[PDB]
Amino acid sequence: TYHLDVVSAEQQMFSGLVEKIQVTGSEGELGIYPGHAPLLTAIKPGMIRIVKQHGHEEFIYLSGGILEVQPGNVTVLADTAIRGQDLDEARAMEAKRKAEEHISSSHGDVDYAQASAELAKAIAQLRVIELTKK
Amino acid sequence: NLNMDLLYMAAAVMMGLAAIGAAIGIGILGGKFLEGAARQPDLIPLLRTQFFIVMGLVDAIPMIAVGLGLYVMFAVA
Amino acid sequence: NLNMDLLYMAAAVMMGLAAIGAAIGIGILGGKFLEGAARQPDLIPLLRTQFFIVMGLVDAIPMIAVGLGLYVMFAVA
Amino acid sequence: NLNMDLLYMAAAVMMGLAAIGAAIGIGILGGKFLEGAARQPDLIPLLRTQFFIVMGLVDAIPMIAVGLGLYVMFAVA
Amino acid sequence: NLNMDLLYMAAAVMMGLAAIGAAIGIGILGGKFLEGAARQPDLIPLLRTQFFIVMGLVDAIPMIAVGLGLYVMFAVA
Amino acid sequence: NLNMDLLYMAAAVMMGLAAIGAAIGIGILGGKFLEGAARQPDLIPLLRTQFFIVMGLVDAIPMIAVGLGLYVMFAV
Amino acid sequence: NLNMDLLYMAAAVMMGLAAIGAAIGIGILGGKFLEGAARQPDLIPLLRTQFFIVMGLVDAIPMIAVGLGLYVMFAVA
Amino acid sequence: NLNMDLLYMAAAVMMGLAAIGAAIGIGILGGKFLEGAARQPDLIPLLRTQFFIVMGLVDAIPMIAVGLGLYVMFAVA
Amino acid sequence: NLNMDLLYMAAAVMMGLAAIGAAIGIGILGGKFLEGAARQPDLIPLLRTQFFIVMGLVDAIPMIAVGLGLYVMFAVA
Amino acid sequence: NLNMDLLYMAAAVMMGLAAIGAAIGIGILGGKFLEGAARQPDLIPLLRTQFFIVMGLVDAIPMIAVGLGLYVMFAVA
Amino acid sequence: NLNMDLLYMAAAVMMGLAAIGAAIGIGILGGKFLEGAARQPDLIPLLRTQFFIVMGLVDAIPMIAVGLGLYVMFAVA
Amino acid sequence: ENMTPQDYIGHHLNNLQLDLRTFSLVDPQNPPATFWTINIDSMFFSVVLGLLFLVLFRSVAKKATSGVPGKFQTAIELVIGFVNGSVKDMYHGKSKLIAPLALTIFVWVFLMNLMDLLPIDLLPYIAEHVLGLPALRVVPSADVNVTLSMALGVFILILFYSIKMKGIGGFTKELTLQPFNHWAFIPVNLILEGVSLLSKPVSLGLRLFGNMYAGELIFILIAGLLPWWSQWILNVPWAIFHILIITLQAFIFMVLTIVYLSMASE
Amino acid sequence: MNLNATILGQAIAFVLFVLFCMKYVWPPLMAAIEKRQKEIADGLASAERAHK
Amino acid sequence: MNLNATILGQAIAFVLFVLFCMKYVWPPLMAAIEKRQKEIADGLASAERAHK
Repeated sequence: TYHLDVVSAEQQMFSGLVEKIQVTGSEGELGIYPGHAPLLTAIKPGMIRIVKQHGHEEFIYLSGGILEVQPGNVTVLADTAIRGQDLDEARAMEAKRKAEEHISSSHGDVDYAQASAELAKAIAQLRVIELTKK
Repeated sequence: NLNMDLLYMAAAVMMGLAAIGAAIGIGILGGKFLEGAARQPDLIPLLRTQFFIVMGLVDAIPMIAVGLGLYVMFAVA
Repeated sequence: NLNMDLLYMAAAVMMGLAAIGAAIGIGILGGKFLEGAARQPDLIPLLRTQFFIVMGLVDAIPMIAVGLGLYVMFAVA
Repeated sequence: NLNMDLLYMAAAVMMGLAAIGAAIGIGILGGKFLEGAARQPDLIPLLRTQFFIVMGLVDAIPMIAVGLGLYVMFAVA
Repeated sequence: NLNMDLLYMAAAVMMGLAAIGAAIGIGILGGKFLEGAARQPDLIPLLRTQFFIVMGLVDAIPMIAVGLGLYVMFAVA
Repeated sequence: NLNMDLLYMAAAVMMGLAAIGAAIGIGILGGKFLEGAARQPDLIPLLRTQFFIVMGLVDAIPMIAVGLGLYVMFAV
Repeated sequence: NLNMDLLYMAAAVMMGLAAIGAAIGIGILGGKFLEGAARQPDLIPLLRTQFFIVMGLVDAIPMIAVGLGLYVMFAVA
Repeated sequence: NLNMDLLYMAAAVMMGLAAIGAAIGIGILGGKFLEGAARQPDLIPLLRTQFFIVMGLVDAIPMIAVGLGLYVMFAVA
Repeated sequence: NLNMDLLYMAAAVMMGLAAIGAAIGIGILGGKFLEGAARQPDLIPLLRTQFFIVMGLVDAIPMIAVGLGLYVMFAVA
Repeated sequence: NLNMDLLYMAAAVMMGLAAIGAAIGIGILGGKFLEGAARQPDLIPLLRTQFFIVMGLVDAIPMIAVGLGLYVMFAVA
Repeated sequence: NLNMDLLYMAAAVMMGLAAIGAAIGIGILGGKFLEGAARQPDLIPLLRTQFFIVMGLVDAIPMIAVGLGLYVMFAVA
Repeated sequence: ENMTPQDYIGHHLNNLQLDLRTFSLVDPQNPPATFWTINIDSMFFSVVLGLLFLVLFRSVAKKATSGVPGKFQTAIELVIGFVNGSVKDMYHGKSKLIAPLALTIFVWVFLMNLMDLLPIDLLPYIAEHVLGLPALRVVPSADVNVTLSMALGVFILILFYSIKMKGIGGFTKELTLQPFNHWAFIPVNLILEGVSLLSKPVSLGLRLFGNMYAGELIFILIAGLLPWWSQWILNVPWAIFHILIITLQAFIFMVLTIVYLSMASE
Repeated sequence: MNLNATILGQAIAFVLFVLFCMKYVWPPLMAAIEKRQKEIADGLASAERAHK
Repeated sequence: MNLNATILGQAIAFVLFVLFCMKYVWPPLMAAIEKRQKEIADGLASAERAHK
């Protein structure tokens, strides 16, 4: 198959062989596969799904990152990553609770955009625990 | 004789151009509708709303042409 | 007399073509309007305003052609 | 005789223009469907539902001409 | 016959082609307007002023045909 | 007489515009298929399936026009 | 009488065709101008210069056809 | 006699439209092929096969039109 | 009567199509010039030197068609 | 006699439309080739191979229209 | 001998469609050339070579249509 | 009955009218020219469908409860929420008229279109053989006069709101100075904005009509031309297709009426 | 088609159905809906104040 | 032509149209009917829990 690496400055999040993956992006997520074109790619808040050889899956939430794809060995240089069992649905509710606080907190438009991104992050965490149940 | 015969051709041209105009027109918006939905699936019911708004605007003149086509063909003949 | 047949044809041509031009022109402009929403969700009240301003320009000449076609068919013919 | 040899042309104009319009309009919409279905395959059933819905919108207007075109050709002769 | 009816047909060709040209040219230009306004939502007043500059040129040549068409219908015929 | 050659001309108008519509709508559709294929060689059969689905919709009106073109031409 | 009366139709064809050609060619060119303007908005007077450069070349043939059409109407017919 | 003249005109318009439709349809499909090959030339044998698979459907109708155009000119005469 | 009449009709169709050809072809070429100017404005004097070369080829055939149009009106009469 | 009048016009419509289909089809396919050549020079001969493969298929129906217009002109009339 | 007037009409339709096909064909090919030069200006003399090689194919059919239409207009008429 | 295909299609586009100057019913072929000649059947079904609408809605509205609603009460509160949502998204003024206007347009146009799905001869057959009326055809929106009557209604509302909310000074400004700004262009600007303003509602009415007239005509064609053993297979797809048309045309007439009054006033 | 007194007669029915819908149909229905939404609103309120 | 046969063909066409509507247009309605209430159904209960 092909191998994917996933890291952040705080930690290596995943690395290994993958039959396939699905990954967040800018204009939404994309599927990625061995045969996919070598698309260097920006990332907005969301998840990646890690389906390893013989079809076994992991489900990672990402704050953000960049998905370089020159090779078949691809990498996500994530800004911050937590897995769907390293977080839990209560921790995703705490992320949502922080987002609800941030929505309340200030009037400034870039602050409001940060709060909106924190909401998108929190819902992406909830969605990754749903993917983890799936 | 031509007063009978030509009216059918005039209606034919009216409903032919109406069919090309209406069919070609919304296809681009329908395209941005499906690609945009594929890109931002969260926004689908919203974009769908906006889609309806621009689609009801694309229909005015071709419906003028086709309604008068049926007038020419059946009322005056 | 035969002359009346040509007047319906003349209105047929002018109104059919105006349906072509207004349908495709609104299709293109309204697809760019829909497409504009992909990147951000803070523009539908603004863009919908601009859209109606420029769309008002798109169908005006088609509507003139149709108005004269209507005069020719009902009043003149 | 001289009368009927032109009604097959009124039919030909209606069904030619409606075939061009319906085919290219559906071509525009369907390519956007295959593109978005290439980006996120999980959506393919969802997009397929949106695809047939908007295709129902596009094809509705050009089809009329084919209906009357069958009237003209087999009933008016 | 040949004097009045052909003048209405000439008018029909002049203002039907002017409807095609004035409607499609602004549909295309205004879509690029709405694309820029989506990339740079701070620029819309500037871009709309530029759009009015370009749109004047787009409409000027069809307006010759529309005014002369009205001349042919009212003054000549 | 004058009647028959005008019938051949009407059939030529129907089957010619049908040629334009069926050719261009599949050129536009197949280009998107080929770019998706060049992007997803992994899903060529899947995309090709979808391609036949829509292809059946594109061809629907042009084949009516072709069937009538043959009628006008040879059966009347 | 038909000899001069159809020259109004000849001028109608000439300048209506010129109107569609010019209006659409200017629509495409100005669209690329407005997108260039949105990408670098400090740059507008330079690109607008290059627009006024090439637009002159777009309108030359349409403008001579409009002039000859008006001549065929007011001088010959 | 005149019957030949009209049959040659019918075969000529049928083959002429077939030539436009088939050549522009393959020019679009092929532009997509050449770009997909330029992006990664390892798939040239694969894409060039999908190319013929789609181009087969592009040429289905235009060769019916050509086959009957030839029939009209050489056997209807 | 209709011999001299039709000569004017043939000149009207010849110059009309040449005006569409030259206007659209320069619209497309100048739009790509403007977009290269917007991406790399300090490179404009070189691209302008390439535009003047390609534009001459675009206009060369549309200007022999106009020359024969004037020949048909003035010399053949 | 009346035969040459209509037979030249049939040949003229035949090779005129063939000139449209062949020039637009090679314009689109060639522009994709030249962009591919700018994008990845030193692959020019490979891309050129692919370009000749597709070009042979684009020119198929237009060359039949040319060959038969030559036949009608220098054989039938 | 009325025959002369139709030959000028048939040459007019050949050279009019040839001026449209060869002007929009070279307009699309050259716009892709200019985007290539704006990206890779050190490659311009290489792209000019490929552009003249493809342009020689774009003008193959149109220079036949102009060749025979100019023949019809002088030698046959 | 001895009606040819074309003849029966004829009698299916033939209309019955009542002459207000003589109170005579109108013959299958001899109309009075005087415009005072009401198209009674379409009026009868139009007003009776509007009466049914108002009876059905009042019977809930006089009793509706804010607990969990009953099955029927839910189907009315749904369309109320659907209409309110569409208005609120497009109109931001204070006027109490616009939301019920949207509602009455939606439900009445919907019920009028719904007549098109029935078997095309059922009511005309009964109206000739049981009642003996000299004609009937039942789809109200399939006649111009009702759709233009509704459009002229909306045009009078458009005028009222453009006069009320911004006065004659503002309306005259917008109608004269736009689009070319300079006072030099006022005579031309009057043409460009005037034909647009007057065509918008007239287009809305005929926009619905250009669908329901062809709709009924298509059913008439399929019932007239084809033999019974092949009528069904081509009729059924059109009926299924026309369901989406009736629903969209109702939605469109509502939405566009809100769009017009919003764009006019604010 | 043919202009007729139906163009006038239908305008009365439309105006009158809008007036009655404005008075009788719309206010009681929207009243019942908003009374429900409001009441689902007020419960969510009590939680914040009580917990503080 | 037999007009009674046209009425026969129209009868069969109506029957088959009803059969499509029943299986593909009505259930989305009874779905939405139940859904309307269901979407905010638990909202009323959620208000009393805060008082608890």
